[PDB]
Amino acid sequence: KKNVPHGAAHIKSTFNNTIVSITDPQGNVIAWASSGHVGFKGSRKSTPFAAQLAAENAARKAQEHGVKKVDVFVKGPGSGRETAIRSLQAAGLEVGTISDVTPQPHNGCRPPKRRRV
Amino acid sequence: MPRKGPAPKRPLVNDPVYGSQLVTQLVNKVLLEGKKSLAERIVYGALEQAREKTGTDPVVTLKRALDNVKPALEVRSRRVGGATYQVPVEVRPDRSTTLALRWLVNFSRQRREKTMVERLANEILDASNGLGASVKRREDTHKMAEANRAFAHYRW
Amino acid sequence: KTRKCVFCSKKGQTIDYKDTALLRTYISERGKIRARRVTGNCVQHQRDIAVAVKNAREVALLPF
RNA sequence: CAGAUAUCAGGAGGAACACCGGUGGCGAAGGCGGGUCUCUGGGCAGUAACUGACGCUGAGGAGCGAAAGCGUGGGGAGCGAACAGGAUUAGAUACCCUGGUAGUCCACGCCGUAAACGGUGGGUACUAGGUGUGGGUUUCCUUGGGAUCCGUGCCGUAGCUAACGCAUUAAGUACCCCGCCUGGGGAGUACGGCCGCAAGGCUAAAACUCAAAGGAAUUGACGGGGGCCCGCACAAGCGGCGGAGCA
Repeated sequence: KKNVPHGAAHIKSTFNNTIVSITDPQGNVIAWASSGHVGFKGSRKSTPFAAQLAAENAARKAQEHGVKKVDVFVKGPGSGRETAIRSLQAAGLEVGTISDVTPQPHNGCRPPKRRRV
Repeated sequence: MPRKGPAPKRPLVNDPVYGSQLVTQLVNKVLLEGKKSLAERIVYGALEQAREKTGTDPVVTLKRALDNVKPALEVRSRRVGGATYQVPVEVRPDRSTTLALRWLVNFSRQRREKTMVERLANEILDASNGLGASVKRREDTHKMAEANRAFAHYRW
Repeated sequence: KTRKCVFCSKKGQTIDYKDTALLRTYISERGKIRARRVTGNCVQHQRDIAVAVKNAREVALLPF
C-alpha cells in the first residue's frame, strides 16, 4: 500500500449524513466513511450517533494507512459536526485545525423553491 | 415538596450496637416495611457474619462495600423533543449513598441462602470484595453513563 | 464610533483604494462590510468606502 | 457499485450579485442596487445676476407603466408551470420525494390590467412641541455647539374623526381645479361600441332580489400562544395492582 502522514478530514456533513472522506494532502480521498458506511440509513443516517461512528471508522482506516495528524475540513451543516470532530480526535486523528469548507454562492445560482412538510 | 427547593429530610441516628450512619441506613433499607427490631436483628447477624468471614470491623467492611457500590453519575427520565435522550447528572453524596445501599439491599434479598441474615452477609461480602451484583451494577451504570456523553452537555 | 466621524470630525484624513491597509481597518476577516453605523462615521464616507471595497475586491488586493 | 457520494484539479454552461443592504438615499409611479466607461434624468443648498405674473388645476388627449401571457429568433446551468412515477390517505389529482416542457433570461414587439394604497388627487397660504434622520450651507465654543433650507420617522398641541386615528409630512385651518358615489347582490354582467395576431381590458345597464348590507369599538369561548407560576403532576425512592385462589 502506502502511508499518509498528514490527512484531511473532508467531512461532507450533509444533514442526511456526514461522509467523512479522509483525503491525502494531494487532494485524493484515500478512504471515506459515512453514516451508511457504518450502516446508518434513513433517519439513522441523520442521527448524531452516525456522525461519530462514521468519523471513527474513517479514522480507523486512517490508522490502517498510518494516518495520525489530520486537519479537519468540514463541509456544509449537518448532523454531528463537533461529534464527528471528537470522534476523529478519539480515533487516532488529532484535531489539528477546523475549517468550514462550505460553498458560498454569493447571490448566484437559483435553487429549487421550498418545502412545507 | 418539589418545585419549591430542596426537600428537608428526616435525620438518621447511628446504630446502637455498631455506631455508623451507613449501618443504620442499611438497616432501614433491609427493613421490611412493618418490622424494625426483627429487621435490626437480621442486619445485625448479617454484619457479624460478615465480620468473621472478613476478620475486620463490620462498619468498615460496609463502608468499603458502599464505596465499591456508590455511583457517581445518575440518569434521569427527561423527555427531550419526543426522543429519549439520556442526560447524566453528577450525584450528590447522599443520593449516591442511598442508591448504593438500595442496590445492596435489593440484591441481598435476591440471594438464595437459608436466611436473609445469611443473604445480607453474603451481599455485604460480595460488595466489599467486588464480585457481587451490586458491584457489577455499579460498573454497568457508569459504562452506560459514559456511553452517552454526546447528550451529557445538556446540563439539567 | 459615536463621534461625528473619524473624517468629518478629525477634519484631516483621506481614503484611498490603493491604501489597502487603511481600508482593511474597516473590513472583516474575509472582507465582509460593516453596517452603515457600525464604525460611527459620517455616512458619505461609509458609502464611498463601501464602493471602494467593492472595487478592491474586484482588483484582488483585499481578502474578498 | 462501471466508481455514483465525496476530494483535488481542469474545462463548459447560464443566471444573479450575499456581505455593504438601512426610516438611508434616489425615482412621477411601476422601480434602483458587483465593478469600470459613455450619454443622460431630476432635486437641494447660498447671490438676485436676470426675465417681469410667464401661476395652478386640468375634462378630452398623450405616453410611460409589476408580473403573467402571446408574435417573432436565440438561450436553458438550474428552477419550473403543464405533464411524469413513487408517498399519507377511502381517494392524490395535494401537501413529501423522485424529473422535467413552455415559461423563467436576452432582442425586437404586443397588452395595460396588480392589494399599480399615506388605502389620504395636484397646488398653495396659517396651527404647541419633542425626538430620531439624509443633503447642505452658514452662526456661536475650542472638532464642540446654533441657525437655516430641502428629504425622511415616531411620539405628541390645538383642532378634527363614529371611533379607530390624524395630528406643521393632516384627515386641523382655506382657496382653485380635476376624478368618484348615491342601500345590498343580480353586475364592471348583457348588448352595442372601442382598441386585441391572440388574449383581454375600457366604456357598461337592465330584468330580477332583500330590509338589509356595512364600519369603529365592548364582553365573552376558541391556539399545536406565551409568560408567572404552583400540584408523590412529572424527575426520584418505596409499596404495589394487573399472574392465582378466595369474597
